[PDB]
Amino acid sequence: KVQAKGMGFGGNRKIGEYQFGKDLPLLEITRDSSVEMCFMENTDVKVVDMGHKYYSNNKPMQFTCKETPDTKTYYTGYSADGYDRDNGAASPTNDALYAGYVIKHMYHDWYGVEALTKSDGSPMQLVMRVHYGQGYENAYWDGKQMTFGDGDTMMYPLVSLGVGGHEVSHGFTEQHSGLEYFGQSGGMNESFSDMAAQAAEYYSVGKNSWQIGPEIMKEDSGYDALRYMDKPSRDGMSIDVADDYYGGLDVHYSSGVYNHLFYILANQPNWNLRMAFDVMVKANMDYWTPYSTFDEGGCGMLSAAKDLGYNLDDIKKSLSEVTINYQSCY
Ligand SMILES: CC(C)C[C@@H](C(=O)NO)C(=O)Nc1ccc(Cn2cc(CNS(=O)(=O)CC(C)C)nn2)cc1
Ligand SMILES: [Zn+2]
Repeated sequence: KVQAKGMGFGGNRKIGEYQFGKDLPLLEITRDSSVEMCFMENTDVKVVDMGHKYYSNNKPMQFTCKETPDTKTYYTGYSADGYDRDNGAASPTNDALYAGYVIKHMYHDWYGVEALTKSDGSPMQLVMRVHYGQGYENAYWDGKQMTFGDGDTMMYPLVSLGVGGHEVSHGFTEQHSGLEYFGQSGGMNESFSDMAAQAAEYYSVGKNSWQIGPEIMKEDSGYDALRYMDKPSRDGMSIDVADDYYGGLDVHYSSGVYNHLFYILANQPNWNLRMAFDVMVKANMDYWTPYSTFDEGGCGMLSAAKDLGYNLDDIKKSLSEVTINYQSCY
């Protein structure tokens, strides 16, 4: 009913905990005074507390919010203390509301586009389903929303800026190139989402890890990260070059090709992450097709780089390093 601000915590025991309202911005929430209730929703982002179930009516997480001794600001959580603790994270629900804000703003500030749009053309609200399932060690895009488990023994809750950027960006891809979720195109689809994870981190804080999931891997698990973009094969399953691709290799392992490509391109002399992501975003919007092969995708990057005025010999060197062929790209 009215806009309001939320104060509370985020993070986890591995990367550290922080405060919305001190370290990061206050959260944008809503309040209905007729019932003294606040809702983890704003125009752009809604957080659903799945309550460890697999299905929900998708109503926003709602909590009592009342004035206390000293828009209005309220502490988040069902106990009005800023917390929503689960599996070593301070508040996955606060982190998701903030994650959606950052990803929306990255696409707007860097590209002037909506992260998600409806079929009718209008902006589409980012729906973040948190606390999904029991011990669910994954997160995914389902065609209309983003779903995050709370993890288990190997992972903390899967709500971080990078994971949020990854999942939202599956929707961005679906609504642009439409890269299909199998074969080579599916590896490119997964890769673009890993690229967007890096972009979200760089946009927010000016540094990115070149890894996927280090902030959510439990230290006792023995894995520093889920994926490594500098050398995908460090995870024991992903591939570093297109010559190692085979039919049936899962999209989360064939993503190594474009992940490695993105790392290589962003680290060329005179390049950086932003320029590399500008090429990928433009290719996703204007050139890549739903059944793209890795080679056809490299031709789409060359056309995007030409549009942007970037150096095509730097693109070609990067494609060559991941064994993508471009001899037919004319
Ligand atoms: C940061 C991440 C959470 C992002 C997330 C993603 O990309 N979202 O869009 C991702 O990387 N997921 C993912 C990675 C690998 C596989 C391949 N694989 C593993 C297994 C065995 N485990 S399992 O219990 O069967 C399935 C699990 C996953 C429940 N089988 N196939 C499947 C999913
Ligand atoms: Zn994914």
